[PDB]
Amino acid sequence: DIVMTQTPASVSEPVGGTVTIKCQASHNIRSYLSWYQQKVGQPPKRLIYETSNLASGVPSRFAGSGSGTEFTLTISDLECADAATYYCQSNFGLSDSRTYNFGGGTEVVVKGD
Amino acid sequence: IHLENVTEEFNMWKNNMVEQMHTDIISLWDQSLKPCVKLTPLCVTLQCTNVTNNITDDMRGELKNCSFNMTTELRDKKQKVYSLFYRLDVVQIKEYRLINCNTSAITQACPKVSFEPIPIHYCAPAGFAILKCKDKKFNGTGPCPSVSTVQCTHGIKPVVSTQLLLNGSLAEEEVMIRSENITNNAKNILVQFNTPVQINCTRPNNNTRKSIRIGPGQWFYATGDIIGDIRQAHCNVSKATWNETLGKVVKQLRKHFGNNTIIRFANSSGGDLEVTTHSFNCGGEFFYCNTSGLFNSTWSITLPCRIKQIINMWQRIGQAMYAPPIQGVIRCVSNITGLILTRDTTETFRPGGGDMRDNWRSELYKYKVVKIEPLGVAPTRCKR
Amino acid sequence: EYRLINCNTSAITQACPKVSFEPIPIHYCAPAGFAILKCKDKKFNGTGPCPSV
Amino acid sequence: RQLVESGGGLVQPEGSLTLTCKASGFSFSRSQYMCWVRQAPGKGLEWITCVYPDDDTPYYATWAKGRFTISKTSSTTVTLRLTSLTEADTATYFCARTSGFGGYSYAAHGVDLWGPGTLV
Ligand SMILES: *[C@@H]1O[C@H](CO)[C@@H](O[C@@H]2O[C@H](CO)[C@@H](O[C@@H]3O[C@H](CO)[C@@H](O)[C@H](O)[C@@H]3O)[C@H](O)[C@H]2NC(C)=O)[C@H](O)[C@H]1NC(C)=O
Ligand SMILES: *[C@@H]1O[C@H](CO)[C@@H](O[C@@H]2O[C@H](CO)[C@@H](O)[C@H](O)[C@H]2NC(C)=O)[C@H](O)[C@H]1NC(C)=O
Ligand SMILES: *[C@@H]1O[C@H](CO)[C@@H](O[C@@H]2O[C@H](CO)[C@@H](O)[C@H](O)[C@H]2NC(C)=O)[C@H](O)[C@H]1NC(C)=O
Ligand SMILES: *[C@@H]1O[C@H](CO)[C@@H](O[C@@H]2O[C@H](CO)[C@@H](O)[C@H](O)[C@H]2NC(C)=O)[C@H](O)[C@H]1NC(C)=O
Ligand SMILES: *[C@@H]1O[C@H](CO)[C@@H](O[C@@H]2O[C@H](CO)[C@@H](O)[C@H](O)[C@H]2NC(C)=O)[C@H](O)[C@H]1NC(C)=O
Ligand SMILES: *[C@@H]1O[C@H](CO)[C@@H](O[C@@H]2O[C@H](CO)[C@@H](O)[C@H](O)[C@H]2NC(C)=O)[C@H](O)[C@H]1NC(C)=O
Ligand SMILES: *[C@@H]1O[C@H](CO)[C@@H](O[C@@H]2O[C@H](CO)[C@@H](O)[C@H](O)[C@H]2NC(C)=O)[C@H](O)[C@H]1NC(C)=O
Ligand SMILES: *[C@@H]1O[C@H](CO)[C@@H](O)[C@H](O)[C@H]1NC(C)=O
Ligand SMILES: *[C@@H]1O[C@H](CO)[C@@H](O)[C@H](O)[C@H]1NC(C)=O
Ligand SMILES: *[C@@H]1O[C@H](CO)[C@@H](O)[C@H](O)[C@H]1NC(C)=O
Ligand SMILES: *[C@@H]1O[C@H](CO)[C@@H](O)[C@H](O)[C@H]1NC(C)=O
Ligand SMILES: *[C@@H]1O[C@H](CO)[C@@H](O)[C@H](O)[C@H]1NC(C)=O
Ligand SMILES: *[C@@H]1O[C@H](CO)[C@@H](O)[C@H](O)[C@H]1NC(C)=O
Ligand SMILES: *[C@@H]1O[C@H](CO)[C@@H](O)[C@H](O)[C@H]1NC(C)=O
Ligand SMILES: *[C@@H]1O[C@H](CO)[C@@H](O)[C@H](O)[C@H]1NC(C)=O
Ligand SMILES: *[C@@H]1O[C@H](CO)[C@@H](O)[C@H](O)[C@H]1NC(C)=O
Ligand SMILES: *[C@@H]1O[C@H](CO)[C@@H](O)[C@H](O)[C@H]1NC(C)=O
Repeated sequence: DIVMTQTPASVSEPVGGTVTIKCQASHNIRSYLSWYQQKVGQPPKRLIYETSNLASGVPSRFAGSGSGTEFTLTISDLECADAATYYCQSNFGLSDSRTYNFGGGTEVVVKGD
Repeated sequence: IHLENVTEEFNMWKNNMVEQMHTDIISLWDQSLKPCVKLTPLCVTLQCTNVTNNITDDMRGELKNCSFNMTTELRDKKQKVYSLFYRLDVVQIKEYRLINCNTSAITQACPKVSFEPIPIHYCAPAGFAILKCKDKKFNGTGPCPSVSTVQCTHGIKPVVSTQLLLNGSLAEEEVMIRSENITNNAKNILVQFNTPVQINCTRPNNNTRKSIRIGPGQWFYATGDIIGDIRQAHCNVSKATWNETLGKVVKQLRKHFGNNTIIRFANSSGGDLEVTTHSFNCGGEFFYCNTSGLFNSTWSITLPCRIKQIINMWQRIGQAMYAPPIQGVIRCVSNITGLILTRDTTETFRPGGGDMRDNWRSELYKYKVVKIEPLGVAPTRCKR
Repeated sequence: EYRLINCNTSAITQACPKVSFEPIPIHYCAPAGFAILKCKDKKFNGTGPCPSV
Repeated sequence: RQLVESGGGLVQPEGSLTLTCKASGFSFSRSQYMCWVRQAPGKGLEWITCVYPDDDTPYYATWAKGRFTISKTSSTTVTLRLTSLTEADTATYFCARTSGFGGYSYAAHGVDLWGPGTLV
């Protein structure tokens, strides 16, 4: 029942730049949101497990923040290696309705020469 | 009335004032249960489910839904009633029964009656007097100078607990270690702190009291429909204070057991919850807490807790008390003022106790009762 | 369908048929160390002072 | 410790299939929560369903409730039964494990382990 909207659907920025990725929830989710990075042909990798707390092995360039219903990533020093689809996942829990809606994602293109 | 040259002999381990307090508490308790509702009709088959629509996972196995048939008239017209119950109160025969319907009568605590401890002073009857030691660093046994008289003792709150001694009073200068037989591992060691350890406990669940008609002027208090997330009850214990407090205890234990040895604290032992966990009832509900998080060392701390509604008061069997649910949430703050320890080169100590009298004996180690016999003779110059 | 009026709120006890409550005048008597005083005045308020005690 | 999916292959409209996923290297326990997510080849990811292994309570997305069934089959395996298949359900299906806190959902951290996806 809790649905999340992403924006911009896609971006493009030259190498070394910074991308802001935004996710807007329909309900307050008490900062339990996680974020994933998906490479083509691979399952998504977890970057953030709890709003701002980064997953082990993930560089600080992928830090983010938010509260309430509004969350963002600010991924710095973008490399062509970082081009990926990024996704927002709700993780609200508790109820028996659950529904861990995986929100939509955004495409980040990192441009070289 | 300070007695300037009186050196009286005390023995706290033989203090009958403790025995009286024990007996009086039980009697008051029992008479308070004569009125109000008896719950025999709840000894019925229950149909239970696991209550999972708003929980954290650590609480996943703690509640049962339990639907059952009970009536209000002798009309052979039963109605469905449901109540949540804590797992510890319900035993499987999908079909379940209350844990005590196999061995005892169940009496509902009367909801309008409070047992909140109020300090009680004991006073001597005419012809008697109470004497007390004022000495610091007193064993609780043997002679002491600076004996004074008492009409009424200081007030003592009749707090009942296991493992940790709560509220009551503090030692004058340093933690005191007292025992009946210190080299005998069969005895409890009563440790009285010279400073409190603050403990914060709670039941962070907004509950609802459901009134069920059970008979002609009789009500049963059911519980259910908890509002919001269901969470585990717990105590926080300040961590630094606890560690410092043990350091003081260890130093004093070494004075008794050798300053060249090493001792450790273990997570008590096996047995029933009434023995193995910390027990108190603030707010009107009975808490059983895991002290394994405290007694874990060699020389905030969250302690998970469980809650029961059907209580077999320690003092006897054949009867059980049902504690009605408390509306809203429970929070309380108390002072840990001491420990009840046993001991198993190096040595190991464990939380013990469970005997209600230890909680009063630890306060009544200063007072003694004597009888006045104001008649006697002596040789002198006095001729009819 | 009917019910007795009090089965909704209270226990019902049968008066025991062999027991009578017929009023018999009762005198109250003082315990040792005490005495009862009374006014003999006519037209007495039931309050205030009275002579002829 | 790697989840491995099987039971792939596309099935014609109005058919059915069952997907299988194994916990190679581990067993299910109270801190683990198992779920399935799918991704159509031209889409993002859509959550379908989860099961909690200590009591096997299933949870379903509304859109999936009448077509998808999740069930534990062993201490190491789970399956997902799919019925009333349409061509619109062609997707890569993933088996995944989440983690969390005892004080709040052992899923509230999201997926730590994903299997390779399998397409049907
Ligand atoms: C050790 O002493 C403390 C302090 O006396 C005891 O805690 C106190 O318990 C009373 C009774 O539950 C609390 O007051 C209550 O507040 C509620 C609020 O609505 C009210 O409805 C009740 O009628 C009553 O007033 C009191 O606040 C509480 N003190 C603190 C600081 O929370 C404590 O329980 C004692 N230890 C043991 C084991 O009893
Ligand atoms: C305990 O079980 C009862 C019985 O299923 C649950 O109460 C039902 O909740 C549904 C939700 O709309 C109502 O439609 C039913 O009428 C309720 N039953 C009754 C008898 O009122 C109850 O919520 C469960 N309690 C939990 C899980 O906390
Ligand atoms: C309530 O939850 C408990 C676990 O929290 C369930 O216990 C399971 O019972 C089955 C019976 O065969 C066992 O195989 C499982 O291993 C048990 N789980 C655990 C963790 O031990 C219990 O069945 C649940 N009750 C209901 C009514 O669903
Ligand atoms: C309350 O009483 C009713 C009536 O006897 C119970 O329902 C019966 O349960 C038995 C069990 O197999 C069934 O065979 C009957 O057909 C049921 N009767 C009806 C009218 O449904 C009911 O289960 C009792 N409640 C509980 C919690 O046991
Ligand atoms: C479980 O707890 C949650 C959180 O309080 C309840 O969800 C809220 O219910 C109210 C009821 O109108 C809604 O307005 C809120 O939007 C709900 N919160 C969210 C995030 O959707 C939930 O209803 C509770 N479940 C039960 C069975 O009582
Ligand atoms: C128990 O709760 C009380 C508050 O209800 C805590 O008191 C606070 O302690 C901090 C410690 O620095 C103080 O700064 C606050 O001012 C205190 N609050 C008040 C209202 O005075 C207390 O510490 C808690 N105890 C434990 C063990 O957590
Ligand atoms: C826990 O111990 C503290 C002291 O460490 C107690 O504080 C007393 O609070 C009363 C309230 O008016 C004061 O009059 C006393 O002077 C305080 N004592 C000291 C030494 O300052 C506190 O009340 C204790 N809590 C319990 C439940 O006994
Ligand atoms: C029923 O009461 C007896 C009394 O000795 C006890 O031993 C038994 O364990 C009780 N039943 C259950 C299931 O505990
Ligand atoms: C105090 O306790 C110790 C424990 O060994 C004992 O030996 C000593 O005699 C006691 N003192 C008095 C005055 O009883
Ligand atoms: C403890 O009890 C034993 C029992 O014989 C006794 O010998 C011993 O001396 C006691 N310890 C003390 C300190 O009195
Ligand atoms: C224990 O400390 C945690 C720290 O956040 C706090 O949230 C919790 O409410 C505390 N519990 C009690 C009983 O104070
Ligand atoms: C003490 O901790 C150990 C750790 O495995 C546990 O097995 C034991 O039961 C604990 N003791 C008590 C009394 O809980
Ligand atoms: C106390 O905590 C220890 C920690 O492992 C746990 O094993 C034990 O079962 C707990 N005991 C109780 C009574 O909760
Ligand atoms: C005792 O302390 C050790 C130190 O790490 C810890 O691992 C262990 O779990 C502790 N025991 C309890 C019951 O917390
Ligand atoms: C419990 O929920 C009710 C719902 O309105 C609220 O009014 C009440 O204050 C809550 N109690 C607590 C202790 O939060
Ligand atoms: C049943 O008892 C309640 C007690 O308050 C009373 O109000 C009610 O009127 C009684 N029922 C009838 C029909 O009088
Ligand atoms: C008698 O009752 C009247 C009523 O007004 C009162 O004023 C008067 O003082 C009473 N007399 C005495 C002796 O109390």
